Amino acid sequence: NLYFQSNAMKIGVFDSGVGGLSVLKSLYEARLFDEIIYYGDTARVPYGVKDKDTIIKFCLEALDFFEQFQIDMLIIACNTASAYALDALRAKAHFPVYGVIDAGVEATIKALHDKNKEILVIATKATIKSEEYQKRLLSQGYTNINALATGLFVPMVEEGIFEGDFLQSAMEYYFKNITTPDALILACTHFPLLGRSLSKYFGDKTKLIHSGDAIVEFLKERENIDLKNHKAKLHFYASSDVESLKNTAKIWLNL
Ligand SMILES: N[C@H](CCC(=O)O)C(=O)O
Ligand SMILES: [Cl-]
Ligand SMILES: [Cl-]
Repeated sequence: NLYFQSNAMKIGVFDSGVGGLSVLKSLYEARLFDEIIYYGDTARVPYGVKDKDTIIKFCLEALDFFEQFQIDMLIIACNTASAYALDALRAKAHFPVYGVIDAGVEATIKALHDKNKEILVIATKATIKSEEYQKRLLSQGYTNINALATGLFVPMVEEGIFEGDFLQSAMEYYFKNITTPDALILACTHFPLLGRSLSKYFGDKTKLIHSGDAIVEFLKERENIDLKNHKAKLHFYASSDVESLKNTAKIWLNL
């Protein structure tokens, strides 16, 4: 006879490239889903230095890619995509689509629970320029905020630079004459890879807000998700050299 997917929770995760694995890791370890389809646009990455129209266009193409999979919802792991493409994605999609920005703001408010505390948001140029984090935080009365583009962190992470003198110099470059924040929002998929180094740089007064952990808490509240028995079945796709993506995933997720 014939069986089709019954009660199985299958979702898509989209990112501009490999960075989004940091979000995949959180979703995977949280045991929320039975199956996850990851797609990274590695042929065209990065998005963070490009313009709104291009970013939106690329995301809508990604939505097209996913429509062959019958997913229950789509997570936009990419902070840059989350900053620009959500309206357009939702207008087209007939399943829920969630980005990581709202979640990250919510996580920051839970961590600080004091609108007077200092927040530093670090992200790509496009994300900062969107003013999405700034507007959300301001609308909640959190006005003690700095928003800084720390663009070089993206290719440094891709080159495997997670500590050392060169990374210290990049941190000094971006953070010179910056006040030490009470919370640092890692508003870019690549930035958790630098978390240990960022925390050492700023010291123990600074709480790091991880976008992947944030979206996990957000999803548990917004959707009806029972914890699953096993880890999800993972499928990886990429617009270029998918084997490299899988390799990085095996390392980052300890598969
Ligand atoms: N995925 C992007 C970083 C890499 C890129 O610029 O595309 C983000 O989270 O902002
Ligand atoms: Cl969202
Ligand atoms: Cl908000």
